[PDB]
Amino acid sequence: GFTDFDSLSGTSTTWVNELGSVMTIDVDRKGGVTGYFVNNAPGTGCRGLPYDLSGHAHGSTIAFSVVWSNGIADCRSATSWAGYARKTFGGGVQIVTQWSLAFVGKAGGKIETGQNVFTYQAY
Amino acid sequence: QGFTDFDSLSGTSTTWVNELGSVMTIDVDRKGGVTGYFVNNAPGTGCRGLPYDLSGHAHGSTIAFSVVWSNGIADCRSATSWAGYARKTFGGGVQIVTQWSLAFVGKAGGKIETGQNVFTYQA
Repeated sequence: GFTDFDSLSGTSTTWVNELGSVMTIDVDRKGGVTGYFVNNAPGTGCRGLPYDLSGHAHGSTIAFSVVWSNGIADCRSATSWAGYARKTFGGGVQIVTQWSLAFVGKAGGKIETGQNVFTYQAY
Repeated sequence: QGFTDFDSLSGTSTTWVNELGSVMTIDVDRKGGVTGYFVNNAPGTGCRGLPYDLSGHAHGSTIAFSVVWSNGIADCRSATSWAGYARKTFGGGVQIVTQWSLAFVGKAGGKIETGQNVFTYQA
């Protein structure tokens, strides 16, 4: 059924990345993305709490952002993802993303990049 | 006191310009939700000179935001996400030191490019 992100308009979906961190997103009729990110990555801060997520999806690309502060736990960090839709020959749907990370540690501000692959959960 | 944190910007629109001459004007909600617009000026790029919606999240000294390059006027079939930290400047100014990813989908499907931008606050 999935053609591109225009297929998510009006839907509520859960996605998991390769370290078992979970994004639950509502995509509105115009491709506006709202929802929650839960960090489960071992040896990271701010685990197991929902963090507000916001972004936008259009055609075959998507981008979304979290700041790691929610009034419960603050990890002095922010993450954003930019990505594209990938159809597996298995049948399923993935978002291939590159994340950008900014944080303030003991040596002040730092920026990092890496990959995350999100797999649609058919709940 | 100059810049203290992003939260304190809630209620005042702020304009920022990066080293490519791209400009964004952002509005911060009470929870640190970020909305506003981005005008791209990057040499060689499409979707230059008109506003694109931006969304994101900010708290303390970190921010993450993204833009999908489609505004009902020109669609570049791409999305950029930034994450950055606040750097205070001699004389009471502030910059956002960012890492970015651009996801674009052409004939070969999706590809990712990355780089750095530094945004300067213009009072």
